Amino acid sequence: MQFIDVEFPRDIAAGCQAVLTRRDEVVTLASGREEVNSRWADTRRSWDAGLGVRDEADLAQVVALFEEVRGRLYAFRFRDWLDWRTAATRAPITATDQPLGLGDGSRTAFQVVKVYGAVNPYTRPLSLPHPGTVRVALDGVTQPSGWTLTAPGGVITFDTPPALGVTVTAGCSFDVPVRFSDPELAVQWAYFREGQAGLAQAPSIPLIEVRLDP
Amino acid sequence: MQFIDVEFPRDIAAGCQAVLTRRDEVVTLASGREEVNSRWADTRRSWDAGLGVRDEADLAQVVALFEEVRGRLYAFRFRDWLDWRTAATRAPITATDQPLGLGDGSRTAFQVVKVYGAVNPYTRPLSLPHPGTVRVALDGVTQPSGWTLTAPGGVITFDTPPALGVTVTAGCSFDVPVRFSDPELAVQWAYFREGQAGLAQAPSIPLIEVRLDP
Amino acid sequence: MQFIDVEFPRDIAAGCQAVLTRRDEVVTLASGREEVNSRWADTRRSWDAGLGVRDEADLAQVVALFEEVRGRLYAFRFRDWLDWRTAATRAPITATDQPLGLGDGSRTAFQVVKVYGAVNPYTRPLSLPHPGTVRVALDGVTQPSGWTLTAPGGVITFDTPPALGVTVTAGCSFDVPVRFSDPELAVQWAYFREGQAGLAQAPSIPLIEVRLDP
Amino acid sequence: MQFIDVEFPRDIAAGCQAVLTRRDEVVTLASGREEVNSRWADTRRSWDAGLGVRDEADLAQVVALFEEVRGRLYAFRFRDWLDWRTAATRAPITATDQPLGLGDGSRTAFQVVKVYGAVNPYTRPLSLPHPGTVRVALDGVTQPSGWTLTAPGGVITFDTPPALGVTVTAGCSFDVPVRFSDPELAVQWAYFREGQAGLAQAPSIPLIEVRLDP
Amino acid sequence: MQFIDVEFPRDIAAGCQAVLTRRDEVVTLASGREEVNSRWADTRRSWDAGLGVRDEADLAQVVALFEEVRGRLYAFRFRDWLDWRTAATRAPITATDQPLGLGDGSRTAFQVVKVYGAVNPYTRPLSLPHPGTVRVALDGVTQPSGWTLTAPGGVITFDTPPALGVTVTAGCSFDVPVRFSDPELAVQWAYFREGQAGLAQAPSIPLIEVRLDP
Amino acid sequence: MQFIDVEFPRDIAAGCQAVLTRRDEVVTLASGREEVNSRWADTRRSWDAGLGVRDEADLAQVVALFEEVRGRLYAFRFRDWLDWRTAATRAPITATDQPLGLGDGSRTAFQVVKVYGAVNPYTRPLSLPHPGTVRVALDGVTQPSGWTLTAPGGVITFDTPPALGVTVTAGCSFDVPVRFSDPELAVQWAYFREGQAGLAQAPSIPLIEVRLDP
Amino acid sequence: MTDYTDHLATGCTTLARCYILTRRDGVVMGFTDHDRDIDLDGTRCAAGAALDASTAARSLGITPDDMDAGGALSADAITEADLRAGRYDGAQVEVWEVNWTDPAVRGRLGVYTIGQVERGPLAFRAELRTRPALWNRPEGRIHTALCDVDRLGDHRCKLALGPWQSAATVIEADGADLIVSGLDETASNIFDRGVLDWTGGANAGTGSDIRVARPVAGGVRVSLWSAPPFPITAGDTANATVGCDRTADTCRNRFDNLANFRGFPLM
Amino acid sequence: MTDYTDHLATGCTTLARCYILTRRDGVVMGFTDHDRDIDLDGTRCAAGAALDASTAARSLGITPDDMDAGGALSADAITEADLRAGRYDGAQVEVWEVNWTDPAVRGRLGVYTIGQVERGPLAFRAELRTRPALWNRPEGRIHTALCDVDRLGDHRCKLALGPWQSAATVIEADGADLIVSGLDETASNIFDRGVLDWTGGANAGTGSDIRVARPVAGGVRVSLWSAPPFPITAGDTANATVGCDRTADTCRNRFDNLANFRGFPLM
Repeated sequence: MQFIDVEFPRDIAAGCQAVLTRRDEVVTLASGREEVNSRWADTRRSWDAGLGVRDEADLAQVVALFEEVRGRLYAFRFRDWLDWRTAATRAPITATDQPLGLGDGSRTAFQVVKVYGAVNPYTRPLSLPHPGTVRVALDGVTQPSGWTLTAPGGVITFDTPPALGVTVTAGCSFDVPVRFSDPELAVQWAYFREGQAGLAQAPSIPLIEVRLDP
Repeated sequence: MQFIDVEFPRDIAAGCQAVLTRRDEVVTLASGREEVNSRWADTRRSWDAGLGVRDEADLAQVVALFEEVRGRLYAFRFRDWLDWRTAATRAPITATDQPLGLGDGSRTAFQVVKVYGAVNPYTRPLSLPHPGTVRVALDGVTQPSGWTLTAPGGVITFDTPPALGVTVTAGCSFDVPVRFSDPELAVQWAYFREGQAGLAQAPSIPLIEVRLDP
Repeated sequence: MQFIDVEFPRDIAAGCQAVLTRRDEVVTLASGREEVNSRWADTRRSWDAGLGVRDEADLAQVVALFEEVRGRLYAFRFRDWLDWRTAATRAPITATDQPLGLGDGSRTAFQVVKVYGAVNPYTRPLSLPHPGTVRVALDGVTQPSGWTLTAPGGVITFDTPPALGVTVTAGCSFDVPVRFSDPELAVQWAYFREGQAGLAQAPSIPLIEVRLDP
Repeated sequence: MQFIDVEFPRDIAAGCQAVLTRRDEVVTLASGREEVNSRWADTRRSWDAGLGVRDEADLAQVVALFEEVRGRLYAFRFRDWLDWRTAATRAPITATDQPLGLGDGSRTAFQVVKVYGAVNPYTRPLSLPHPGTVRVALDGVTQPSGWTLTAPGGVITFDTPPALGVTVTAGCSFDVPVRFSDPELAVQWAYFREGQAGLAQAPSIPLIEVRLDP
Repeated sequence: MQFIDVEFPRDIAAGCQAVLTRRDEVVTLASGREEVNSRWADTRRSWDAGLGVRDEADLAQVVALFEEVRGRLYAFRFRDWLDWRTAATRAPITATDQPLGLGDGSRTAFQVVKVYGAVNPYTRPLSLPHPGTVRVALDGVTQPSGWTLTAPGGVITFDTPPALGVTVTAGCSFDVPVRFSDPELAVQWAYFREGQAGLAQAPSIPLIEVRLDP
Repeated sequence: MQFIDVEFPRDIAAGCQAVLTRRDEVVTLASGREEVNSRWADTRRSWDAGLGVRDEADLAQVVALFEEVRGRLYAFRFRDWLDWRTAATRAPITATDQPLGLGDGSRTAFQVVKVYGAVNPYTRPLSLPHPGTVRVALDGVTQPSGWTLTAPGGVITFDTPPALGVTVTAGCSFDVPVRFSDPELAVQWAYFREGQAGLAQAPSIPLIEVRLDP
Repeated sequence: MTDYTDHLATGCTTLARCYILTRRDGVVMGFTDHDRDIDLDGTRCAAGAALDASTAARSLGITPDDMDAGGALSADAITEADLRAGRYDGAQVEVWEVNWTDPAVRGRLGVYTIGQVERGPLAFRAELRTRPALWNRPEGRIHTALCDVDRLGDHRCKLALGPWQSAATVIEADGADLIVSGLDETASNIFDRGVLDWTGGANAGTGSDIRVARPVAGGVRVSLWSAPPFPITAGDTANATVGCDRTADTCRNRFDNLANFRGFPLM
Repeated sequence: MTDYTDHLATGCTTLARCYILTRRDGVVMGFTDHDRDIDLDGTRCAAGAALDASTAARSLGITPDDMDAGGALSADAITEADLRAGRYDGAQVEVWEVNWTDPAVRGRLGVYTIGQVERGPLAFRAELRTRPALWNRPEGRIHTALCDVDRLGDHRCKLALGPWQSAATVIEADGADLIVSGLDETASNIFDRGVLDWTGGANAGTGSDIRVARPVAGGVRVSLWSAPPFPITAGDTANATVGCDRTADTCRNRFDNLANFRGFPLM
C-alpha cells in the first residue's frame, strides 16, 4: 500500500540490536529424512531498540514517534546499519557495488535488489532507497538523468529502456521498512529535575524488519 | 465522575519506574500484509512506586494515603514530572509552548491536550490541570482571565468565544488520574527501635495511569 | 470469642517483617472501566518472624510458644511496633494523640480506635490495649477513674456517660491479635555443643494480623 | 512395635538441619472467624543429614547403616541433642528438671514426656529414653530403683505405685524414632586415590522424626 | 546372559561421580503409618562420568568405547574405587577381609559376596572379580589351587567341597557391571590445532551400576 | 542425493561445541534384564556453531552462506577437525592409518569408513572425503591411481578389483553433511560505526550432522 | 459492511462494534465494544462495561448460534432486579459491527436474542441465542376436547369479551393472595383462572395468573397462582381479566361462542 | 516372530518392521520403520518417511484396531492426487514385524486396511483399520420389487451381456458431460444408467456411472453422474457399459433373464 515513511533516528539505532530471522525449514520424519518446506519470501530481521536514546529528551522524541504511528500504522522507516552499506563498513558503497540487473531493451524498471550469497543468492528488493546514496550505473558509463526513481517503490525507471548488453548497477543505503513487534514499550528514563539523571538505554522495544506486502 | 482528589506526593513519586502500554495491533496474515485493529484506550502508563519514602514515619503517611483511598475509591491523583512541563524539563513551561487549538467564534471550551507527535500526534487529554501553572494566551495577547478552567474537567471555557482564525495557546502542569493495580501494598521500613532505620524506598507499588472510561 | 492472649516476645518481634495487606478491589472491564468491590473489614498486616531469636534457648522458647497454641488456637498476642505508638517512634504516645470520639451523654463505651488517613480515614478498633499505656482524656481534663477498660474488648466504659461536647481522646500501645499463616515452621538453630553455635535468624515463620470476628 | 534399633551417630548428626511441621489448621470463612480442626500427628520434625561424615571410610559406615536398614525396615533411632537435655543445653539435665506427674497411689507407670510451652503444653512422649541418663525422683527423695523403664516403651513402672499427692520428677536424654523420607541416598564422597579426599559432609539425607501411628 | 566385559578406564573413572541408589520404600498413610514395600534386589549405584578424560585423545577413546557397545550392549565393566577395596582405601584388601561363607561339605561354589552393614547386612554378589586380586582362604589356611573361579560368574568352585567348620574368606577388587543411564553423551573437548587445548572433563555421561539378571 | 555443496569455513568452525546422541535403548523390566532395541540413526552429532566470526563483515559472509542455503536446501557441508585426521590431531593422517578392508578379487568399490571402536566398532561412512588428502594403499604398494573416488559418494572404485586377501588401506580428511536444526539464525555482530566493533563470535547456531536416510 | 471489509483490507480499521440491546421491556442499550462511546445513527453506545466476546459462536443458523458474551455487569446499564424480573430475559440484541474510523458503515454481524442468562456477584454471563433457536421451539398445534380458546380475544377465539372484564385497585398487599377493592361479588369467580394485569406499578399491565378469585370483606381477595413480579404496593391499579376454564361447557356458560369454540368434546 | 521373541529375550534386537502397503491399485510400498533400507523377502522396504506408530491398540479382532499411523507424507511413496482419486483409499497394509538383526524372522504383527485418511500440507494422517471392520459393514440382503441383478454379468445375474456393450473414444472433454465418439445412435440410451470404464488414461477401466446417454452431433454426449476421477483427456479409450434400470419392464426388454431376474415386482 502507500504505507508511512517515518524516520528512526540513527543514534537510537546505534543502541539497537540485530538478529536474523529465517524460515522455510519444516523437515520430515527424524529418521534422517528431510523435506524442505517453503514459507516463501522470508529473511526478515529482528531487532530490539531504545538503547541508543542517551538522554530523556531524546527518549521522549522516540516515544512521541511511536505514538505518532499509534501502534505501527502501516510502515515505519528504519535505518539499518548492516544494509546501509552495499560494500563494507569501512568501504564506500558504489553504484557498481550492487548489480541491479541487465537491461534487455524493454527493461525500463529495476528494483534495487540486494543479492546475498553467491551460488544460490537470495535477492532482497529494497522498499526505500536512502535519498542521495542512489547512484545508477550502466556498463558503458555511470548513468545520470532519465532514470526515474520511485522512492516508495524502490524501482528506478529508465525513460529509454537500456538495450541488451548494458549492466545496470546501483548501490544505495537501505532505509528498511520496520513494524514494531510489541505495542508495549518499557520506559527507562531516570528521573530528572532535582535528580538530573536521564537514561542512555530503554529496554524492550522490539521491532521486526517487515517485508511489506505491495 | 468527580472521583476522589488525593495527591501523590512528588517526593514519593521521586525514584519511581514506569512502563507504556498500547492496545492497537491485531495483525493479519504472514503474507506481509498486516492490519492494525484499534480498540481504543491505548498508551496507558503503568507506574511502580513507593520509592523515596525515606524514614518510616514518612512511609506511614503514604500508607495513610493508601488507607484513605480504601482500595482506590474512585480515582487517585498522581503528579507526573514528565508531563508537568509542556516544554522540556529544564525549559520553562509557557502558554505558548502548548497550542490548544483555533477558535471558530463559537469555541468557548478548549480541552488541555498533550499532543504526542508531529505527523499524527496521539493526544492525551489532561483531566486535571495543576492550578496556577495554567497560562492561557489568545492569538492577540495572553489572556489574564475569562477562561474558566474546570479543574476536574480539564476544560477551559472562554466566556467570550475566541473569534474565527484565533489561535489559543495554553500551557499548564499535568496532574493525572491513577488507579492502583493491586489491593495489597508492599511495605519496606527496615525497622526502628534500637536498630533505627526507615527504609528509604518502599517496594514497588503498582499504580496505573488509567484513561477513565466514559 | 474469648480467644487466647499469648505474648510474642518483643526481641523476636524486633526481627520481624511487615507488609500491608489490603483488599476490596475487584475492578471491571479493562476498557478503563473500574468497579470497586467491597470485601469489608480489611487492612490486615502480614509478617514473617524468627529473625529476632538471637540464640538457641530463645528459639526454643518461641517454638514452645507455638506449641502452646497447638497451631494458633484462637488468638495470639503480637506486639506491633508500628501500631504501638499512636504518635511517632520518636514522639511519646498520649491520650490526646488518638481521638476515641465524642461522648453524647449516652456514650458509655468507646473502643480504642486508630484512625489512619484524614479525609476518608479508616478506623481500626484495637482488641488489646497494651496495659499501662492506656490513658483516657476528656476535653475538660485527662480522665482518670470511672472508665472501665475491657482489656480483651478494647472498650473503655465510663460509668457516667460523658455529656455532649467533651472529646474522648485515648492513646495506647497496640497489642495486636495475630494468627500464624502457616503451621509449618522452619528451624535454623545451628548445632551447639562442641560447635557452640546457635542462630539469630530462624526463617519462614509466617503470621497474619488477624481481625478476629467477635 | 519393637522396631529396629540402629543409632544415628551424633557426629554424623553434626551439621544437620531440621524443620518443624504442624498438622492442625483447616480454617473457616474470611469473616475473621477461623476454626482450628486438628487431625493429630502434629509437630513432626523433618531432618536433613549426612553431614560430618569426614573421610569416605566414615561415610561408608553411615552408608552401611543405610544398607542395614534396607529401606528403613521398621524404625531407625536418631539422637537429638536439642531434646537430649531436659534443661538448657549448657545446663545439666536432672530428674528435677522434668516433672513427669503426680502419683495417685495406683500410678505405677509414668510416660517420659517433654512438655512444650506452659499454658497448653504440647507433650512429646519419649519412645526411647537414653539409658543411664535416666534419673527418677519421688517427691520424698530421689529413687535409686524400683522404677522399671521399658526402653522400647518409654514408660517407667514403679513396683510400688507412688502415693496420692506424690510428685514424680524424671529427667533423661532423648532418643527419637526416625524414618527416612527418601529411599535413594545422596552421596558426596570426594575421590581419594592420589588426590586424597573424603567429603566431610554428604548431601542432605531426608530422615523424618515420625510419631508412629498406632 | 553372557553379557560383555569392557573395561572403563580408571583415569576416566577418577572424574566419575558416586551416588547411592536404594529402593523398597512406598510407605502407607502419612498419619505416621508406615508400610515397607519391597522392590527386591536393590542398592544400585548412580554415577556420572567423563570428567576424568584429561585430553582430546583420551576423550576420543572413551567415545569410541561407547560406540563399541553401540548403546550399552549387554554389560559394561566399570572400575569402582569404592567397591574395589574390601578393606579400606588406606588398608590392603585380603582374602580374610571379606567372608564368603562356610563350607558345609557339599558347598563347592561360593559367589564373592560383599556384606554391607552388620546386624542385618545386605550382601552383594560380585559379577566380576578383578583378576589377580582374588585370593581364597580357608579357616585352616589360605586356599590356593582347586578353586575354580568363574570370572563372569563371580563364583569360586572348590573341586573338593570344603568340609563343615572351615570358613571360606575371599577378598577381591570389584569390577562392577555398569549400563549407561543415557544414550546421549555431551562432548567437551576444547579445540586443538593452533589452539592446542583439549579437555580434562566431559559432562553428562551418566551410568547406573547394573545388577544384571543372570 | 547430490545435495548442495557449501563448505562451512574452518575459521567459522573454530570454537564450536558438539553433542553425541545415540538412538538405541528401549530397555525392559526392573528385574535387571534389559533389552536393547535399536531403530538405527544412532550417534548423530549436534553442533552449536558460529564461533570465531571475529568481525561483522566476516559474520556477514557466514550470514550470506545461510542465505545461500535458504533454509538448508538439500544438505550443507561441514568440516570437522576431529574426524579430519584418520589418526590423531598431532599425528599425520596416512593411507595406512585407516584400513578400508580386504579385496576378494571382485571388490572394486570400498567405502571410506571410520571405525569407532575395537571389539564392535560402529562404522561411520564418510559421505564426503576431502580431496587431495585421499591416499590409497594396496597391500602390495601404495596406489597412485585407478581408484575412482566419488566425491559425493564417498566410494573409491578400483578399476581393477583388488585380489583375494589383499588389504586396502585408505586415509583421508573427513567432510560431513550437516543440516541446520533451526531456521532462525541468532546474530552477535557488535555494532560498528562510531563505536567500532565486530563480534568475535556469533551465538551458537544449531546445525546437526545428519546421517541421511537412504 | 463492504466499507468495513475495505477498512480491514487497508488495515486502517478500528473496531467499534456496538451491541445494541433491546430488552423485552423495549429499553435499548448501545453497549459498544469501542472504549470511546460512539453515536451511530443517533444511538450512543456505552463504552463502559460493554460485553466483549466478539467472535463467540458464529455459524449461519444451520447451528443456532448462542453468542456467549459474559460481560461485566454494569448496574447502570443492566439491573440485577430486572434480570430477576425477566425484563432482560428474551432481550433481542442486534450486534452491528461498526468502525470508529467510519460511523457510516454498519453491518449487522448477527441478530441475537439473550436466551440463557447467568449472574455473578459483580459480573454476568449471557448466551445470545439466534432467532432460529426460539423459532425451533416446538408448539405441536394440539387439537383436543377442552376449548383451545385459551386466552380470550385471540384471533381464533374471536371473543367479544368486553363487559365482564373489570379494573380494580389493591386494598391489601398479601403477595400471592393480595386483597383488592373495586371488584364486585359477581365479578369474583369469573376472574377465576384469569389474569390481573397491573396498570399501577412496575408491572405496567403485567399480570400474575389468578389461581383463585374469592369474594371477601373489603373487596375480593385475589389468590394469584404466583407472587407478583416486583413488589406490588397496595393501591396499584390492576385490570382483572375474566378467566375461562376453557371447558366446552364453561366456554358455553360464560360466552357461548359456538362459532369459535375450540373444544371438540365427543369421540 | 518366535525368533523375534528370542531376539527380545536376548536383548539383541533391532526393529525393522516394514509396513508393506498394497493399495487398491495393488502397488506395493515398503515403508520400513528401520532407517537403513531392508530387502526382506526380496521386497525392499526403505524407511521412506515411514508412518509413525506410537500408542499400541491391540485387540484380537474383538475390536478392529484402526491404527492412526499418520506419518510425514512421503511424496515419493504416496501421491496426494492418487489419494484424491482414492487409489490409495482402501489400501491394505500388512504390518510385518521384521528384525534388522535377522531378515529371516518376519511375523505379521497385524493385517490392516487404511480406512480413514486425512492429509496435511506436508504430512498425512491415516487410520489403518483391521479387516473385521470392513467385513462388519452391513449389507442387509434386501429383497424387493426391482431386479436385484444390479450390475449386469455377475455370477448371480448370469447376464448374457455381449453384443449390446460397445467401445468408444472421447471426442470432447466436458468433465461430467464429456462428448464421445464411436457410439451408435442405438447404443445411446442403452448405456443410460451405464458405466463408462476408461481404458485410456489413469482410470484404466475405472468408469464413472453414466447418468444420461443422449445422442448428439459428433457421437453421443455422455453425461456421467459424476466428474471422472483424474482429468480425462479427449481421445482416451473408453468402454461403454449397458445400463439396466432393473425395472421389470427394463430387465425384460433389454435381456429378459426370467431365469435370473432377482426381481419380485408384481404382487
